[PDB]
Amino acid sequence: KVYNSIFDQAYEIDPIPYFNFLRKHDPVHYEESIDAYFVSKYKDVKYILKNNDIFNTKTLAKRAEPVMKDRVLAQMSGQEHKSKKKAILKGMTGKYLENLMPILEKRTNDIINKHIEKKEIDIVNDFGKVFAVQSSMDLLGINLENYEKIREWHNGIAKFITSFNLNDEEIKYSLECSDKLENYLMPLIKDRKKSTKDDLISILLEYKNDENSISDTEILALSLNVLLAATEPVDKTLAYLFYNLLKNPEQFESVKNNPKLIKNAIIETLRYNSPVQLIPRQVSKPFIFNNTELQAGDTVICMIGSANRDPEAYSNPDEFNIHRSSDTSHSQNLSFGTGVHTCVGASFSLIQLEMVAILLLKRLKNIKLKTMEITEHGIYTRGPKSMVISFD
Ligand code: HEM
Ligand SMILES: NCc1c[nH]c2ccccc12
Repeated sequence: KVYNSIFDQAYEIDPIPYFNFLRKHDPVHYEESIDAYFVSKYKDVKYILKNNDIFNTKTLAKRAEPVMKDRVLAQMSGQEHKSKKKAILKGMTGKYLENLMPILEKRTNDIINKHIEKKEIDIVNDFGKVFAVQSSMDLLGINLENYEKIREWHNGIAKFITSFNLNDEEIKYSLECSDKLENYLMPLIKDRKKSTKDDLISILLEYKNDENSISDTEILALSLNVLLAATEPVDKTLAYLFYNLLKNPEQFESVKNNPKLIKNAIIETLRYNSPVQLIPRQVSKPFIFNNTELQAGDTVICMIGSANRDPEAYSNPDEFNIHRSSDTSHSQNLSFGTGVHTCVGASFSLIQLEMVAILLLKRLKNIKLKTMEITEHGIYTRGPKSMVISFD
């Protein structure tokens, strides 16, 4: 019946031809392996994400507590979701952001100083993976002495959230990582409950729902939520950013001449190489897109990368171009989602990524690409295996 499958080996190598096929010939495409429909068009993805009543977040909550231990932001709605989401945003805004940024500069320069004498650096494996988890740890308030293990346990935890058909051995490891993470963080939450600091964990401890505070296991669940949410996409976007710029020397030069263009470059990178590729939702009642019928309980998976390359939303969608003027040839990209559950860390991510990119451009002179062709891996979250640059 249908022979093009998201789970073909060719898809993870290069999904762009699949994007083009699905939008034209099967915009709501059923995959029997996971009993879910994949949605490829910008307009349908946007409709799904903007109608939380019809397409809810019960899918995410399921295979998540096994590793989260309690309820995460996605499983919340109404005034609870708004209030707790505002609490988390408090940890990356106001005075917390003023204090956090100089620390992230320190993290960045410490990594640069570690590699500068070698005259090359892997933006993925030398910088991205290390900075991403340390930034998240600074945001939360976890001291960096054990960032090595924190990263290890995060990866096993993320693998569970971002995988579809994990075997019994893989499931048990991800669960062990979740327990090790919980063993490390509970004492920390106990300490900060006694002596508060200026970090996200302390914020969660001080939050007040009338006169009831978030229990210690829900603070950990939300802490793990933030650790996972903030770490994974940073590595990939940084690597994609410098790759696309170096693959387009002209645009790389424009960013050097007008450093203000770096924000536009990050946004175009998030559209072009969307690091979060899939957003699942659960259908709450009968519904039809084109002539594909959905039933209550069905699962739809928004294809963020496909939607951001939809020719109905962007002209020349498959070309990297930082000069895209929003003034249909341009639309707001879906890299941070949209609607009720849009990424709480969107503004922070843009600020943090611009900080890092500017510093890399300032300290690394005459950057030259060494990884002339990247190999990308992952279908749920996606990024290059390696992205090496050389410099003076
Ligand atoms: C380039 C970096 C990032 C990208 C591309 C990204 C992407 C996304 C996307 C697409 C969603 C929507 C998920 C859904 O609708 O089910 C989301 C949600 C979320 N993100 Fe991010 N994110 C990034 C960075 C961060 C950071 C730094 C944080 C720090 C806390 C964060 C925390 C969250 C949270 C808590 C949610 C859940 C929002 C809710 O349920 O209301 N993300 N993110
Ligand atoms: N906040 C980014 C984000 C959205 N969905 C995810 C799934 C796994 C890891 C990170 C993410």
